[PDB]
Amino acid sequence: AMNAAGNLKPKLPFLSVRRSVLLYIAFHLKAFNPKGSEYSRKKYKKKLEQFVERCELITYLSSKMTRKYKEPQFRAIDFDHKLQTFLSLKNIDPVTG
Amino acid sequence: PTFDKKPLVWGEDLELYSKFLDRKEQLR
Amino acid sequence: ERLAKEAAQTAELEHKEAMEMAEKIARWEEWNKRLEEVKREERELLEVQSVPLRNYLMTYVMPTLMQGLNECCKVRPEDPVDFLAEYLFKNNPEMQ
Amino acid sequence: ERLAKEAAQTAELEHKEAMEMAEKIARWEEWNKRLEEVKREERELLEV
Repeated sequence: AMNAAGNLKPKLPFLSVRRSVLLYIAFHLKAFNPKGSEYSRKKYKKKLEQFVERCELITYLSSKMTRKYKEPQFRAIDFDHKLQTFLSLKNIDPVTG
Repeated sequence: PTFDKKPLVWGEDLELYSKFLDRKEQLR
Repeated sequence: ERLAKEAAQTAELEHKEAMEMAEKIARWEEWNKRLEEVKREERELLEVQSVPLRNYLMTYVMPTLMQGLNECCKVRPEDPVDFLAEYLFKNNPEMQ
Repeated sequence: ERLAKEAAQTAELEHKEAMEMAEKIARWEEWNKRLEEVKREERELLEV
């Protein structure tokens, strides 16, 4: 918990801070479990990596999108995929998804 | 962006409020 | 008559451009709305970032964590980590 | 050759996933059993 929280200072989109951090920590606990079934551990690890990338969406989208509208097709190649991902997460189960 | 050093009442921290209660009973 | 049909051609072309403008404006307004959702997430990031680690952990995690720990202890499981992780996965979907 | 490899690898992964889910369900049902015992113990303790 100490490493996970302190390093990440987590939050995930749409969730409360509390929700994001608690869920991430619980996954992190599973992922590093000394005796957790290791293929399942790596499954959680993969989910955690996706969660991390989704938190990275927050920073990318906030940094790249200005308040002034800017030319849509000159947006970076990943930019629109990342936006679509964020929007989808609004209406996805965070537990499985 | 906005910045604060939020002042915390002991009731807000379960650990502090516990310590407070324990000290209170000890004194009593 | 040909000149009149030319004027019809350009009138409908410019109405196509007006449709494309109306779409572009709706797209830009949705883009601003999306950006406002992003800035809401920015504000939430600023809120968490405000809190030094001790206090951030204490308030956000520990009460829930303490409660779940208590219940895991009442389980006395073969593995606390597995039970607690599942317990949190079940609770937090409701529990904030 | 390509189709055979893809079919084999996907069926292998689907079976691995099925086994993983079977283990996950079994683990969870065991932890549910433990939680039921926790209810039983605490309720009986409180009543007694």
